[PDB]
Amino acid sequence: KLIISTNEHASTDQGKTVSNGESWNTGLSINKGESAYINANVRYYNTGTAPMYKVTPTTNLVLDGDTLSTIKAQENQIGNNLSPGDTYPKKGLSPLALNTMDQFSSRLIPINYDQLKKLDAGKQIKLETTQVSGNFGTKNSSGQIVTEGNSWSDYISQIDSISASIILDTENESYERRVTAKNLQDPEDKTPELTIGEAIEKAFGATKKDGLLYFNDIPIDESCVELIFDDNTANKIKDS
Amino acid sequence: KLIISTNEHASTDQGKTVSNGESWNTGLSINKGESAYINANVRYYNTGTAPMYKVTPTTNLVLDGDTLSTIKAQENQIGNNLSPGDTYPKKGLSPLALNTMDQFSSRLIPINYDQLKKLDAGKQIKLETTQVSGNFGTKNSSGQIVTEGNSWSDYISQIDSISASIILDTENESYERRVTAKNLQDPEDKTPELTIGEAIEKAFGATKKDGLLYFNDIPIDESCVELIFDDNTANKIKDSLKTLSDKKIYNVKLERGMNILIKTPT
Repeated sequence: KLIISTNEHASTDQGKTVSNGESWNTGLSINKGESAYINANVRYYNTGTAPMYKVTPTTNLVLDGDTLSTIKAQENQIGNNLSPGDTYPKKGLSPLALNTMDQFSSRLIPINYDQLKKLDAGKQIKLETTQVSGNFGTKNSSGQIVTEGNSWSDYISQIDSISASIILDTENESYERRVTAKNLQDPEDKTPELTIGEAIEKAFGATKKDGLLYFNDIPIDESCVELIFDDNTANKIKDS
Repeated sequence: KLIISTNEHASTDQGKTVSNGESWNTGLSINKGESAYINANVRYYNTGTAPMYKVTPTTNLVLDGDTLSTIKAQENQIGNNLSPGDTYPKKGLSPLALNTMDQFSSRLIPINYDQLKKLDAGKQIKLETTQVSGNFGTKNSSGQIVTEGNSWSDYISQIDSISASIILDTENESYERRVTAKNLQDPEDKTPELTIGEAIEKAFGATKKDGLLYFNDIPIDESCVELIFDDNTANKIKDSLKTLSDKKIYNVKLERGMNILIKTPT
């Protein structure tokens, strides 16, 4: 959801002069620069295989074709824990409000008069996430778990460059996985070779019944599901 | 309770002209972007088995279906100590006031004019907590207690994923516990097996009298209390009952993800 708070001053003054005399006056002052404020109710989710600690996403706000602002999550909108398949705030709670713009959460998000006019004319606003930063837990010299100073951004680029992405889209749920591939040009890349069937079996933990993979009870065999590729994957599959 | 501070100006002017006359005036201007400020009186509580140091909860404020704001606890609203069964502020004191939004507690919580005009029309605001941050105490190389840099958030997810939840809800008091379960798929999971009866005995420290568990004096046996499960636990427990000799709920093997809730009779 999105909430608009129109920023104008409204004054009503009345007098009584004494012959005789009375008066009434009204006013309406509006600032053309910062004419309204926007509050967005958001909600995070995880579809991977590992949790993310200290979730600090970055989002965009697009009215028509214009990015109104990009805001990184402050201390008020940081998710301490996010397990796979979970959601912050957890199911049954209410979405969190992203309504501050500066680093210390002491400044609201303004919009223009020509933007507020479109917003109240029957036009919607859109949200998209550019990036998300978090942490991961490891063990220090003792038996404790330390999750400070362990950024996922150090491994995102290194993982996306040597892996293929597979997204199983069941109903009311979604899964996304990365499976390590092998380079044939490099003779010193000793990564084990896999086919698409073995990749699907390993990524989602499917078990063969009669040689056909089943996820839990539904079938995911290539003749029982709809596969969607992009142009590059389709070209690399047709020739093979 | 919640407190509203309506934000408008109010000017009264009068003159005396000399021909002879007088004058009067009275005005009131309000801002329709930040028309009021809200103040919330909160009070923490603990129902676990371990204390939390430097309690820094995060709360939500919803008016009708709209989350007004989410505020993390500042230095003014941090509780240094919270033992199990206690509150902050302790019993006999007054609730603490949460009335600042920014990080340094120098900016109040505003609401809209369309939100104030609805609040004063006979509508209430609701508060729900989304997360809590705290610390735990360990011993360093000398023999002192260090509670800085020891976050519970590192163990919340690792504990919730291998445990079942048991909530004993007696009168004027509530308890919540986590008991470690066992995965039968993994052959290298050497966690001891447990039934629901043993889990209830261990979690709440109940002692058997004649084979029936008693908490302190009130019975907590499966026939003397009301058990409430969710759909998943109910389905997972209705199929293991048939393949049993005693057909007792307390004799079912404990598994990860259960949500057993125990309620004692009035």
